[PDB]
Amino acid sequence: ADAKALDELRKPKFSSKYLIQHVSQKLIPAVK
Amino acid sequence: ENDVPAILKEIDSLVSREAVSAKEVSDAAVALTYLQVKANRRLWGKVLEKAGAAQDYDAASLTNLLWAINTGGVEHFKTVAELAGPAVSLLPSLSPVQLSIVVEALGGAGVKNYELYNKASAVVVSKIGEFKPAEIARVLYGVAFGGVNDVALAKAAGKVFASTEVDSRTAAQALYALAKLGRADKATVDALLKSFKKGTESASDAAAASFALGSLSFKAEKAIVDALKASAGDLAPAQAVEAAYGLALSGATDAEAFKALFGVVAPAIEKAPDALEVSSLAQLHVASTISGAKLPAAVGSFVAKAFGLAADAARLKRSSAESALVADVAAATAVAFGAQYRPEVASAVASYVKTAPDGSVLDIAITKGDAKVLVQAVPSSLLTSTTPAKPLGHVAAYSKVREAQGYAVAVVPANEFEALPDQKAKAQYVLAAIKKVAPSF
Amino acid sequence: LTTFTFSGLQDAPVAALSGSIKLNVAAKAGKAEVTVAAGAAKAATQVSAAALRKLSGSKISLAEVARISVLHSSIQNYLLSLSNERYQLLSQWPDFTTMYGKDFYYRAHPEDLKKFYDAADEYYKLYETVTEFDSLSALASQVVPNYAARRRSTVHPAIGSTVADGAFTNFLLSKQ
Amino acid sequence: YLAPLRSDFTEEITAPKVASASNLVNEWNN
Amino acid sequence: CTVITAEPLDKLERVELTKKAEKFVDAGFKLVMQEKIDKKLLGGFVIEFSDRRVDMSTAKKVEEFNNFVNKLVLSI
Amino acid sequence: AVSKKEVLYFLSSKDAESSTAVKSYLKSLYAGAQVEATETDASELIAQLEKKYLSAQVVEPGVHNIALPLGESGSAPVKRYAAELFNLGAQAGFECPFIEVSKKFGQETATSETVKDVLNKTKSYVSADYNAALNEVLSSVEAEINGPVLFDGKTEGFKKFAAKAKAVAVSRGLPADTILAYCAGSANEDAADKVSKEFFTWFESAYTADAAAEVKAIEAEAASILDRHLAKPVAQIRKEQASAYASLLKRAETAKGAKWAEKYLEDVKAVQWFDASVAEAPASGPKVAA
Repeated sequence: ADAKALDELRKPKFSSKYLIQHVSQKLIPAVK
Repeated sequence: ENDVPAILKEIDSLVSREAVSAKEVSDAAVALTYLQVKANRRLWGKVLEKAGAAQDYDAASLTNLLWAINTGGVEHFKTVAELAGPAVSLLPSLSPVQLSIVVEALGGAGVKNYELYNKASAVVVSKIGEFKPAEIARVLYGVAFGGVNDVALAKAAGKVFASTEVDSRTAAQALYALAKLGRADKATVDALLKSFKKGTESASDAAAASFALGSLSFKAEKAIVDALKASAGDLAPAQAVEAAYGLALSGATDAEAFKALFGVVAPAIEKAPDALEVSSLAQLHVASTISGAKLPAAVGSFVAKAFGLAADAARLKRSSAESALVADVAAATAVAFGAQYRPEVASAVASYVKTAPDGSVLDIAITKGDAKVLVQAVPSSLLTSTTPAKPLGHVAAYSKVREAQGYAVAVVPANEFEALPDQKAKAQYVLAAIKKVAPSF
Repeated sequence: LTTFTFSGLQDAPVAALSGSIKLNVAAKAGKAEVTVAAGAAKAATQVSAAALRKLSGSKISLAEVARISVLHSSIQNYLLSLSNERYQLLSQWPDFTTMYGKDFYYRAHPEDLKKFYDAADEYYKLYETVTEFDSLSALASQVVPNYAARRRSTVHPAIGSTVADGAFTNFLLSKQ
Repeated sequence: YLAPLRSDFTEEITAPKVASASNLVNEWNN
Repeated sequence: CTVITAEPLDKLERVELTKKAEKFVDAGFKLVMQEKIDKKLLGGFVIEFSDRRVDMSTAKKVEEFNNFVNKLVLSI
Repeated sequence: AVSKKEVLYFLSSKDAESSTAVKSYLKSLYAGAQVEATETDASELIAQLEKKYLSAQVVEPGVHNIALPLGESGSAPVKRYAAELFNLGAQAGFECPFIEVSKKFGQETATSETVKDVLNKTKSYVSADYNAALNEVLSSVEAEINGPVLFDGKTEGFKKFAAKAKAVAVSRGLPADTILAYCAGSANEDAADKVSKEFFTWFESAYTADAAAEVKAIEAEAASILDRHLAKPVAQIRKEQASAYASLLKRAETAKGAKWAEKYLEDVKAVQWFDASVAEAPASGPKVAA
């Protein structure tokens, strides 16, 4: 609802972090 | 006629208008720290927003504001590191008491401004007699935590601590500055240690004194520990962790002092396991293992696992002139155990990297059956910046917590590893260092 | 901040500088009797010498709540401060509505009157597009990915030409 | 307001290509 | 044959290298393993038989590593 | 679900979604859970690849929390910005940028013996205005010797090349003697500190000019983007932005099951919550639980 949290509201929203996580998850086993 | 929330409402409506200047911002923050308003975050945020917005600054208002930021325990790195414009531009106008306050309060926030710290150090060492010992201790704290390895101001502070007499809090501050600087100079630490005799008025002075003696690896003091044991309820758990870590690094046998130190930390961990940093839980496991004082059931194993996490995180984020040193020392260890060619050396280096029982990864760990050894490289970050260049307290911390795992830690420091000609001499030194710990290898 | 600070009741501010909030303390041996007045509400309490030392025990750690990110909000704040610099010169546009009367219609050349009405419609276009402020939050995302991929460096986020050139002198001019 | 997510690294270290001043102040003053 | 490496060869390294290079002859033939030095190789070895070649050096290994990484990342 | 090498990077991180994952992980370890064995394998190529693709996961939430000093007057917010980038690089696992680009130089030309292939293999990591000013000096030494001047240090041709390159370096504006006397070390702490303070003065001016150049690039891009946007009538702007928003929504909406897709749509839900929460009470900001 309203008044979510502060540590949930400190997140930088549309940063990448998960395209990086997707490439690091689909690359590292396949390069190993 | 004496109310906190109504005057909080009026101070909130003071900084919520459009065009508040520097002086009302400063006096709002000063009044907020004198009213102890850590529970209200948003009003502090309004004050720091208007503190960032105000463009004029006299010396007194910038000094009052940075004092309020410092003793209020509030960090916001953007508005504090942006306050250094008024600190460099109003530097000749500052009185040395205000200069001490601005340099300390910008040093505590990790502000990386070399022009400010060089121009404050030049002012202090060019006119040293105009400064009280508290003032040189605060400027030493500010330049020490600001990423400057200023040793000329460390010598000029050591001169005044050699001639004159300081308070308890002033000596604890300068000890904390020399402990982050990594100094371990007996002619200054021993000159500041004679101030902790008439009692420490607050516990944080004794806590930072014990931590500075632990991280400089001197001794226990037998009076800092008791002044800390009579007041170990005042401290936040991340302060009592660092106090107990500095005490166990300093060889403390007071069971009641460590009991009072853990009596605030372990219920705080049992209330919130995450509230302390993983480096602080590692400091608690070090202090629990070297001193041997007990923790509850879900705290000691937890901070052992957190020490394993912190040793791994110190492995992954190495300095890469340290990973070269680990490669060099593992090559010398594989040579000293018998290998005269490259492939035996390389296979033994890759087979010396057995893992620890808590979960961490040890670089050079050799097991001859029932006897285990460990070789650890101490690069430059864990070495004292003075001329003996002895290793710091974290070295002995890692050593004394690995030794209680079943290992025998043989310190190989890079001041005594770099001056050798070849890999045979380095193998000789590593072999002499392993034999000096356990001669059964 | 650090874990051990050393401020409180020692070279402290003892009096206000503003006329809007009136603070005063009582600097005694250990303790301090403060009195603070901010308008019609008053507070006059007492802080101990070991009471300001425990103030920096719990850290505040002020962190920002933004709509998208602090980066995107800083870029959007700059775009709005550029839109204001355009809007301040749309504010100095000469009032063409005073010359809309028919005593300027039939006095003027037909082509100059058509030019004048085209100029008025051009002002309305410029003014309606400089006050489309909710498009700034979409313009600011056309600066974010190029900048954020500049800081996704293999070397270091804070790297640049000058530091790499200085270290190239240090690499080259030392032996090998 | 939302942006295309990119996942690529910058290997080279170049000067950041300060773009040219547009003519909007001159055109609106004209 | 001709072997080109990065370092002067060691007396266990040489036995392992002539042990590996006898696999590549498709007979019971002998081999006059020659030695050469090239610091451009980052270690490893290149066995040149004048009609065959293996490149177990580190230079082609990191080149193939970078190429497989740069080919994989554009498909994910 | 942290994978025991991702969480080892987020222990010293200070942003939101990494520290929340660490807090959930540490509350898992408080409730009697074992920690996984840290893997001592995957030889140094995969090690530096995991470091490269794992420090990006600490840098990318960290860049979007660092506000640019756009349109500011003074070197204090530029120094705030460069210091926040330094703290971000130290949280992500990088060292000092001087040390890291020196390590990139030593990693690039470790097997090159002429100065010309040092200049041709460190080409990207230096500016073109400096690489040309070194290539002409190298060509002049090649005219003086008519032999490839080798990069040894004991070869005298390198010495008479470096005696011009130091003048090139100081004429560019950076004191090569201060840098060399810092990175070589000194005898006592006083004459080491006397050059450490001057190298940090140069280094502060160096990264400050770097961050200032980056901010001037973003300022020129923002001015060009705005001056190209203010030339359009409003209906063109609105249809272009609705088209861009809808197309970039559906680019995440077609791909389903991935983490970035659900994170993107959870972020759009959080943005719409922010607009609703600022709509409910607009003179007090958004509602935060306190």
